[PDB]
Amino acid sequence: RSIPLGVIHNSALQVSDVDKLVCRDKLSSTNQLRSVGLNLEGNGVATDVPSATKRWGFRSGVPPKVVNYEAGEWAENCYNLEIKKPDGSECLPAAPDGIRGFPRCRYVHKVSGTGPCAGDFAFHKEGAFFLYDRLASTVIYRGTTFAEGVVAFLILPQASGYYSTTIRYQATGFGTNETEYLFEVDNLTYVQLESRFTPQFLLQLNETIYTSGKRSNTTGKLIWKVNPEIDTTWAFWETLSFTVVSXXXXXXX
Amino acid sequence: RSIPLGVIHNSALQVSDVDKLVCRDKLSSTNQLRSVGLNLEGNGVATDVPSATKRWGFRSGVPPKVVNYEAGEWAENCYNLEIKKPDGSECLPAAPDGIRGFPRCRYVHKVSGTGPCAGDFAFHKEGAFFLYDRLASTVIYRGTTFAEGVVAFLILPQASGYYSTTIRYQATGFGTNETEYLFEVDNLTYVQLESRFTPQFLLQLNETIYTSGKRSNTTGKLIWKVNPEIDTTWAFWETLSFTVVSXXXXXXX
Amino acid sequence: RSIPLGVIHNSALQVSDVDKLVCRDKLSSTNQLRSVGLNLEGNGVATDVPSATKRWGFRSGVPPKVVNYEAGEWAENCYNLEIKKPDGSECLPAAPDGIRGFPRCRYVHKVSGTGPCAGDFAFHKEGAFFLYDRLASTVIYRGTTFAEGVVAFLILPQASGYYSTTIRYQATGFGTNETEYLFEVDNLTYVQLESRFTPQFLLQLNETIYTSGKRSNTTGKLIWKVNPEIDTTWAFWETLSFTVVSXXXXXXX
Amino acid sequence: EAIVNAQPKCNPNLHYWTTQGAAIGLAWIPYFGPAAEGIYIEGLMHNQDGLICGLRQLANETTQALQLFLRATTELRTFSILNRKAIDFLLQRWGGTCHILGPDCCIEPADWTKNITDKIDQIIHDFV
Amino acid sequence: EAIVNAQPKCNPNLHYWTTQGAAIGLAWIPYFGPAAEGIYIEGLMHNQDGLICGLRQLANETTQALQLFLRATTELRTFSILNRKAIDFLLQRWGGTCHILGPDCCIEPADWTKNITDKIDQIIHDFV
Amino acid sequence: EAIVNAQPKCNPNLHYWTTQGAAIGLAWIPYFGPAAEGIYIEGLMHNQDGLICGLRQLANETTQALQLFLRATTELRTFSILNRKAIDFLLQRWGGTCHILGPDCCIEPADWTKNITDKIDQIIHDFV
Ligand SMILES: *[C@@H]1O[C@H](CO)[C@@H](O[C@@H]2O[C@H](CO)[C@@H](O)[C@H](O)[C@H]2NC(C)=O)[C@H](O)[C@H]1NC(C)=O
Ligand SMILES: *[C@@H]1O[C@H](CO)[C@@H](O[C@@H]2O[C@H](CO)[C@@H](O)[C@H](O)[C@H]2NC(C)=O)[C@H](O)[C@H]1NC(C)=O
Ligand SMILES: *[C@@H]1O[C@H](CO)[C@@H](O[C@@H]2O[C@H](CO)[C@@H](O)[C@H](O)[C@H]2NC(C)=O)[C@H](O)[C@H]1NC(C)=O
Ligand SMILES: CN(C)CCCN1c2ccccc2CCc2ccccc21
Ligand SMILES: CN(C)CCCN1c2ccccc2CCc2ccccc21
Ligand SMILES: CN(C)CCCN1c2ccccc2CCc2ccccc21
Ligand SMILES: CN(C)CCCN1c2ccccc2CCc2ccccc21
Ligand SMILES: CN(C)CCCN1c2ccccc2CCc2ccccc21
Ligand SMILES: CN(C)CCCN1c2ccccc2CCc2ccccc21
Ligand SMILES: *[C@@H]1O[C@H](CO)[C@@H](O)[C@H](O)[C@H]1NC(C)=O
Ligand SMILES: *[C@@H]1O[C@H](CO)[C@@H](O)[C@H](O)[C@H]1NC(C)=O
Ligand SMILES: *[C@@H]1O[C@H](CO)[C@@H](O)[C@H](O)[C@H]1NC(C)=O
Ligand SMILES: *[C@@H]1O[C@H](CO)[C@@H](O)[C@H](O)[C@H]1NC(C)=O
Ligand SMILES: *[C@@H]1O[C@H](CO)[C@@H](O)[C@H](O)[C@H]1NC(C)=O
Ligand SMILES: *[C@@H]1O[C@H](CO)[C@@H](O)[C@H](O)[C@H]1NC(C)=O
Ligand SMILES: *[C@@H]1O[C@H](CO)[C@@H](O)[C@H](O)[C@H]1NC(C)=O
Ligand SMILES: *[C@@H]1O[C@H](CO)[C@@H](O)[C@H](O)[C@H]1NC(C)=O
Ligand SMILES: *[C@@H]1O[C@H](CO)[C@@H](O)[C@H](O)[C@H]1NC(C)=O
Ligand SMILES: *[C@@H]1O[C@H](CO)[C@@H](O)[C@H](O)[C@H]1NC(C)=O
Ligand SMILES: *[C@@H]1O[C@H](CO)[C@@H](O)[C@H](O)[C@H]1NC(C)=O
Ligand SMILES: *[C@@H]1O[C@H](CO)[C@@H](O)[C@H](O)[C@H]1NC(C)=O
Repeated sequence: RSIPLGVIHNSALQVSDVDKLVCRDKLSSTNQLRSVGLNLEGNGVATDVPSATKRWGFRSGVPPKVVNYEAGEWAENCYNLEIKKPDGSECLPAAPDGIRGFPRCRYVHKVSGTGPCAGDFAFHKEGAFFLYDRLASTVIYRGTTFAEGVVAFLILPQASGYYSTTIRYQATGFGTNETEYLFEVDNLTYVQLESRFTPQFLLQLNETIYTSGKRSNTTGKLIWKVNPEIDTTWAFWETLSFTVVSXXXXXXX
Repeated sequence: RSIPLGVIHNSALQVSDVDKLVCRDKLSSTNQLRSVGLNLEGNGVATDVPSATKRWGFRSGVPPKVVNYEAGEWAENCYNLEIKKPDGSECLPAAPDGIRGFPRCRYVHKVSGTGPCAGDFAFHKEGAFFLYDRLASTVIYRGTTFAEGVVAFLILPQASGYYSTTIRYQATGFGTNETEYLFEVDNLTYVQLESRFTPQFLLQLNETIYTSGKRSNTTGKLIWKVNPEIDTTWAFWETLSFTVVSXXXXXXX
Repeated sequence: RSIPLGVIHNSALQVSDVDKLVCRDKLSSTNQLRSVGLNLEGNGVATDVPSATKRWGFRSGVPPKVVNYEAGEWAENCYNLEIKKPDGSECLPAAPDGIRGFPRCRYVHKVSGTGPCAGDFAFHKEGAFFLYDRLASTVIYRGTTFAEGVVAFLILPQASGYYSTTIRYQATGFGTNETEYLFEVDNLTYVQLESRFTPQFLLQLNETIYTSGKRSNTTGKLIWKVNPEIDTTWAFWETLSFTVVSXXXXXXX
Repeated sequence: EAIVNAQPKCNPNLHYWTTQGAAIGLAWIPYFGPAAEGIYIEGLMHNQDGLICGLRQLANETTQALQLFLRATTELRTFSILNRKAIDFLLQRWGGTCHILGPDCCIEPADWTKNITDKIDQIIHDFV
Repeated sequence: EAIVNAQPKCNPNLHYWTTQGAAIGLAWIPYFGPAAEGIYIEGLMHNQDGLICGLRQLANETTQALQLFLRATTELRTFSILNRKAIDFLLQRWGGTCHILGPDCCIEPADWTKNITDKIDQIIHDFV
Repeated sequence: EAIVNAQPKCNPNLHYWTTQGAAIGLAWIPYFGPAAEGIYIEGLMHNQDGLICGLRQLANETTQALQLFLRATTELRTFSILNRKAIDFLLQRWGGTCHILGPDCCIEPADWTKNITDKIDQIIHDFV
């Protein structure tokens, strides 16, 4: 298949190619050609860490491929993965030279933990790309922030503030059907994570935990659980008390 | 010298260049341009391991160079080299990232052994290339299957089953005038190798050795020798009893 | 800014671009396009090691970039840096694969020593490039001979002996305001270096030291000093007795 | 073909980032200029002519051909797609003989008909 | 020049492999698709017009110029030879002013002679 | 613009090195040919038409735009600048419809005016 090219005709975006243009179409400079990365976010996909990770999977025998893109979209949700095997060996390769994190992320979901990782590289199960800094890869690199997305190619017609917040999670059984996630409050206080939980709810609950003083006050690990009664939540652009009952389990009602 | 380009004119292949075409010649797409790797095999060169290795030599001071090619020829004979120095250090460099073995080899002649290796890289003494997976290199990489060949560039006019067998050899004095080769039957049974021996003869003799039960049945190394009386053999596309007499020497009459 | 292109018109060199040419301008081959590296030397900059090193500085956060160039100028002065931190760790990265020293250097000023190196890479403070073998880099590589220079791009109109001498120096406080340099005569005899000292004066003084026999004749370090009375010196293309008085200090009057 | 967005949703605004231009003082010198994080400009495009929602669908539909292209190349990192498109554009229009007034031939002799239609009033204008 | 095979032998048939196209289902998704070993298509070409034996000689004779090109470049891996040929093809035909009916100028006004040869029957056709 | 050298000094002679061509015997075979140090040819150009001093100023003035280009690309090593210039040259002249006798259109019908100015002596030459 020939790689499609976007062209504006009759006040609408058309898919075409350079072999299918008419003499009136004018290309006077390579500046008129542009590559754009668009975020899966903008098509309405679930962005919570549980939903997002199930779109990725390990596979051997397929060499990684990288394609550049010149312009991108600000992301609400990005991901940054540090996954090892139970024996402690790395599941993802170090970022190759010159590959940097995606440059505009409102929330960086940083996931550390373990899984079997039954394959040499982690690919997108839907054929999408992992978008880094103006480089789109078929595979995930270790510890390197990315947005899920896809790339478009265009013929142009010739003519505030950046904040970012890292949300940390721990995971077991990563990349399987029995994966479990914990939202990290400090190194000893965690909240059991649900797909329902938005970033701002997580940041809210984190803040209430610190201020109300419900962090672990022990050597041991304190895991909070949020029972279904309370509401947490629509796409991003269009929009209590705690008791211990024991590791140390508890409940936020 | 300008790189020649193949063009069809008057029902014959012509060597030309883009600066030497006439207006009737039409190039309407980069798809009409193609690079092809052709195998030295197809020009009639001896392909036995002794003859083939004497076409390669070590040299320092010349940086390796790689050129891609898009299409190739199925090979009868490929080679895969694991050569070290007597002190055990590697003679050939590891395959760079993204360089894989030649994809279509009826016979992979896998040679392990030692030589002096008096140079940083192994080059083709006749100026040919080592063909890998759609990449042609001036030098040999360690443990990476290749075919010897050359590359052509063409302007096109605009319009079964794969089996592979690994034959293993051991070598001493590799890359010199006093190189000696052994065909490997198992890790303790070897046949002294002659240039006369075709792949199918080697596979035949191997099979007869197993079935007749003339493998080494000891801790020690059994080397069989084939005296000149018997016939073994023309290019590939147009076409007993054993006694010990001793390491342990013997003879296949 | 668009990258300027040099074009000959009216018997003079003009700066233009492909978007600003007239139909009479003819480009019939990519051979007519050429990149040239020109040496800062040729604009009259001081080339002595003290003056040259103060044009370079360490900086973090800026990825290195490399651009090729096809043709270069013979240099009188090149530099080759082996700088470590006081704790012995390397300040400069190893030369990437395929990056070799500048190919034509009358004098290679080889500097070894220490500095704080407060940044990941050493850049040119004036925005110039470090010219290597047909590759121009924004940063300095360890132990790799370079000339300082800049690159030009040209549309052409369609139509002895090489000697090199290594001068070795040692440095402390490299890359600061309190840097000190020593010219190396042997591993135990050094001359305190001034910006005034030309290469040929250094080679002359070295020769006189050997012949007069004023090298260190001890286990210890002998440092000679040259008081201002004597003359040493204009650009390169247009043109005694010693007494000890002590490490071991001395004076060349 | 015209592009039909068939996604579950569409964010109709494109808050984009890209790289730039006319520098200020010494800011073009790598030693003095921005770090990797600070080379980006930002802008906002709204969905006039449905171009943003169309663009999202276009990127989505491009993926198959792009991935098949990446599968078949041996370059580890591909930077040449747009340059090759530019070459193929030129080869389409100028890769063969351009037959004037043919449909695949982009030369207009409109004025140069007029320049010789004015030259019908040349000789048998003044045919005294 | 025409190409003269001067090899000891020639295999007149080209059993070739290359990469491909219209995928089946999810096979274009790298996660689900073939491994490196399974991306190849095969074909067989016979020696019609002597093209196979000529091709072998052509590849052989290309080697000197190719090697000299590789010696002089500093790219570790060269992918741009064919793209540069395409550019040089265009520069040869269109790099300067195209003088119509000149030998180095690929514009045919054959029909556009006819369109104004029909226009000789315009005014002194009907010169009443 | 014309180029004004504004450097402290100018070396008016360019003692240059570059890579080459017609080889001697086996010297094109990498195994037998020169080492990295021995692939260079040399020449000497003097300052006729002030081209050398102009070239030094040109390289100097190119640096800002070049550095800004390098800042914005993600290629570690850039080899494509001249090839892209060649493409942009072609797109400037041939990227749209070429209106004959327009100022941005490089086709000369000088002879092809003569070929039909000779053809005014075709029919009412011999209008017997
Ligand atoms: C392009 O858009 C379509 C439609 O949104 C995506 O189709 C999805 O495909 C995956 C499998 O790849 C399914 O699990 C989803 O259920 C599909 N969604 C719908 C609404 O049909 C497709 O994945 C997108 N392509 C890429 C590369 O992102
Ligand atoms: C191209 O073909 C010729 C002819 O077959 C090859 O010539 C051989 O060259 C080597 C030395 O390079 C000699 O040892 C052989 O004796 C030559 N053979 C003949 C028949 O003359 C040449 O090597 C080929 N070139 C490449 C690059 O493979
Ligand atoms: C181009 O040439 C000018 C003029 O020689 C250089 O200007 C110098 O700039 C540095 C700072 O970058 C100052 O320290 C010098 O004093 C300037 N010299 C003069 C005479 O003004 C400029 O550096 C050159 N550009 C490059 C990239 O080398
Ligand atoms: C030039 N700086 C300041 C603005 C860039 C905005 N610009 C953008 C924005 C994103 C990607 C490419 C481009 C190219 C220029 C173009 C043309 C028409 C409308 C928008 C855009
Ligand atoms: C506002 N008008 C005039 C410019 C539209 C430019 N625009 C274009 C241009 C052509 C095809 C699609 C698109 C989508 C929007 C997009 C995103 C990034 C860079 C350029 C573009
Ligand atoms: C397209 N799949 C299915 C067949 C490819 C065969 N094909 C081949 C075969 C080898 C290399 C290139 C090419 C290009 C296409 C071309 C044109 C004319 C005759 C043969 C060939
Ligand atoms: C059969 N006819 C019509 C197609 C020939 C295409 N063929 C061509 C085309 C031009 C020049 C030489 C050659 C040799 C054969 C070869 C090998 C690989 C891909 C294409 C080609
Ligand atoms: C071809 N060998 C032998 C000489 C090269 C000299 N040559 C040079 C010299 C340096 C860089 C490029 C070029 C291209 C060829 C050109 C054109 C006009 C005048 C000088 C030069
Ligand atoms: C002597 N005449 C006719 C050739 C000038 C070629 N010359 C040119 C050609 C165009 C613009 C500037 C320059 C400067 C000198 C330079 C340096 C390296 C390679 C080519 C060139
Ligand atoms: C959680 O709240 C604490 C308390 O202020 C804050 O310091 C920390 O940065 C927050 N973590 C996240 C991920 O926002
Ligand atoms: C879901 O998890 C179970 C384990 O409880 C596993 O056996 C099953 O294969 C998983 N389903 C899928 C579709 O992977
Ligand atoms: C939390 O743990 C990580 C690694 O286990 C460590 O790097 C970090 O410093 C710890 N934070 C605190 C506050 O102890
Ligand atoms: C906090 O600490 C007190 C004693 O230090 C302990 O009894 C209590 O259960 C802890 N509460 C929480 C919410 O951690
Ligand atoms: C040699 O014969 C044995 C006996 O069947 C077989 O297992 C082995 O794979 C053969 N080796 C080769 C290189 O064909
Ligand atoms: C052949 O081998 C001998 C050793 O017996 C060696 O001295 C000679 O140099 C070799 N010949 C060639 C041409 O290398
Ligand atoms: C033969 O030896 C090789 C290496 O010496 C080893 O990897 C292989 O397992 C051995 N095979 C058997 C059957 O022992
Ligand atoms: C096989 O083994 C027997 C005893 O185990 C030994 O005597 C004989 O020589 C061996 N023969 C071969 C062909 O290995
Ligand atoms: C200094 O002089 C000695 C004496 O001949 C010589 O051997 C040495 O190479 C010279 N060093 C330099 C850097 O020229
Ligand atoms: C010069 O050196 C002094 C130390 O004596 C230092 O404090 C000062 O910052 C230096 N000047 C500059 C401009 O770096
Ligand atoms: C001088 O020292 C260097 C490193 O300290 C060493 O490599 C070199 O051999 C020494 N030279 C002599 C003559 O000892
Ligand atoms: C040389 O050596 C002698 C004794 O070995 C010593 O007294 C003298 O000071 C030395 N002179 C120089 C110039 O090194």
